[PDB]
Amino acid sequence: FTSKDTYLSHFNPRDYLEKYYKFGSRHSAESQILKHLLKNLFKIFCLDGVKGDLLIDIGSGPTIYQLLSACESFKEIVVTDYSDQNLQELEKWLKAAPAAFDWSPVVTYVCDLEGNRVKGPEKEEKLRQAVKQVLKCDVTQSQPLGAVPLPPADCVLSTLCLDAACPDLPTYCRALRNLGSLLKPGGFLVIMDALKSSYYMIGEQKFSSLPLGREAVEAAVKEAGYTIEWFEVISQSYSSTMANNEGLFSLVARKL
Ligand SMILES: Nc1ncnc2c1ncn2[C@@H]1O[C@H](CSCC[C@H](N)C(=O)O)[C@@H](O)[C@H]1O
Ligand SMILES: COC1=CC=C(C(N)=O)CN1C
Repeated sequence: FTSKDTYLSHFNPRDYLEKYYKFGSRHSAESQILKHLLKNLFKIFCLDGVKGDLLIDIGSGPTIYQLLSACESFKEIVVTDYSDQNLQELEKWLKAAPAAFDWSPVVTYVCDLEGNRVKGPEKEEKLRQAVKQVLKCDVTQSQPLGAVPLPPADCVLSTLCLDAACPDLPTYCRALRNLGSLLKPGGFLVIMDALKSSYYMIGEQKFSSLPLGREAVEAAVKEAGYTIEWFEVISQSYSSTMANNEGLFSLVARKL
């Protein structure tokens, strides 16, 4: 199983962004999943009462799409990944560097969903002001953020991170409990991940994935001390050359 250090030395942020998040008009599997991720988040953060002062995004990678709806609903976002190369790609964008990945076709899509109340430039600006800290995280540690002191969070969001970081169910469950330690009682956990997936590809590089179904996922969440508010399974897969998943899931849970 892909160890922590394989992420340090072989996860190329740029390549990853190119292969999954380019969001072209050709209706490929990777674009379809992205559309569904965005609609989920929109529905979670805008249409439901999922709001508060602080959101901690766990395993952001070099991607910022997952925070476009969330910035409307949280005054402060803290982003975290285990890999500095990913935090640097993400900082390129937060500092609006001309060499940052083009997110604009994704930014326009999220503006659409919310009835174009805001223009692109203002959607982007709002997110940049929401992101207060960019931190090293490690879901396997019982203090995932290590030394860094944060107040209790209103929400923890993790997208396609947990299947990647955890080699087994004990580890997956402990991670969820580890993540729980950053949460207010009654606070929100939001996860979306691949179903029954044992690998994903970035260019030439293969990356291990923990293949779990809806039953294991849900049981691991409940066991970790969460109460499941809702849970959704979708059939849509990645391209067969890219991952071997049967689908994806979303859940919103509350801490006890
Ligand atoms: N032990 C660990 N703790 C925290 N993050 C980890 C981790 N092991 C792997 N990761 C991170 O999990 C991420 C999976 S790539 C997914 C990134 C992003 N959320 C997206 O939706 O595209 C990688 O960025 C990697 O750094
Ligand atoms: C597009 O990014 C991802 C796709 C599929 C993954 C999986 N575990 O199947 C993980 N992952 C990070």
